Amino acid sequence: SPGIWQLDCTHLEGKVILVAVHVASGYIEAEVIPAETGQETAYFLLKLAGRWPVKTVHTDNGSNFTSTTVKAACWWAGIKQEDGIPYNPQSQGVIESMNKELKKIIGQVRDQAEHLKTAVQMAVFIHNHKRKGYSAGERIVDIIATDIQ
Amino acid sequence: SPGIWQLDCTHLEGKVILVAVHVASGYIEAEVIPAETGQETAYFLLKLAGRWPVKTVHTDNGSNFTSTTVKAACWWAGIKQEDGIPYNPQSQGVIESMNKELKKIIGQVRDQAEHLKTAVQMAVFIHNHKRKGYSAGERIVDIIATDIQ
Ligand SMILES: O=C(O)c1c(CN2C(=O)Cc3cc(Cl)ccc32)ccc2c1OCO2
Ligand SMILES: O=C(O)c1c(CN2C(=O)Cc3cc(Cl)ccc32)ccc2c1OCO2
Repeated sequence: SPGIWQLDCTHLEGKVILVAVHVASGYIEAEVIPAETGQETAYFLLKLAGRWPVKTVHTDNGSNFTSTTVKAACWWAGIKQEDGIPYNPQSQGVIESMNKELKKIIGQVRDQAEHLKTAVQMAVFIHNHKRKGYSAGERIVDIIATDIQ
Repeated sequence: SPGIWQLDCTHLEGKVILVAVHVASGYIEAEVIPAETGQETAYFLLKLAGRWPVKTVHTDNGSNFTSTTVKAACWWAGIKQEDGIPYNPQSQGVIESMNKELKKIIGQVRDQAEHLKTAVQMAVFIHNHKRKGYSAGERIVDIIATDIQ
């Protein structure tokens, strides 16, 4: 549980936003790239695994699941790369609802930034700190600290 | 002290590596940029504060301390921006020692990547996972979890 993350790719302003969700907490990290490629996804995963103890990643599609560059980065970082098939059907809708909510947050900040990448990182900040009771940033730290102890 | 970070800028291959250290744990996040401007520093800080509960940052020099763009991002993200003056003189040397160790790690992986940015993220991964006994990634999570609770 503590080490499982889900990759998700969504589109806005002709660009791609790559998102990693920590499944147990809903904490996210995201980046803007011009298009999804194996190389961009592999670099994103290397960044993520240097920051949090990433044991398993459910990939967002079969191209990233197949990608030799993505498999190389998973090997390097000690990540088990898995498929992202919603064997649990509530999962299509949950990723749908996350993208919808992100895009909403991005729309609420979009005027405070010239470049979409800034607005996405403002949205990551707002999402991770939202209490709506703990925030996602609090939950992930509690989860992993409980795991270590 | 769970929320205090130190910014550090170091040079390699004609490029600049921007580093944030979480002072109590030694955990780091880093990025490669072509040069250290207010805009780049401000974006780096927005990224960092969306990911960890960053309360105070000791800026790495007076240009970033003065920068209106950096002060805008610290305002937006709820960060107290401070100077990075080593009132406690063991601080020049500790920052020095960190850069030298990062650069050593980078040299140990530099052949496994074409682009410096990949090697720096490999170095972040190896630094944060190194056991020293807990790693820096473990220390930071235990510190912040103890603080939440
Ligand atoms: O509101 C949401 O649906 C949401 C979520 C929901 N979320 C969780 O809490 C757990 C989880 C697992 C997965 Cl696999 C996907 C989304 C989520 C996460 C991140 C977000 C969200 O909105 C923006 O960022
Ligand atoms: O070994 C080091 O000197 C080192 C450190 C040392 N470090 C700590 O453990 C606490 C700390 C506070 C500060 Cl303000 C700077 C460096 C460190 C941190 C990050 C690193 C390091 O090497 C690479 O990344």
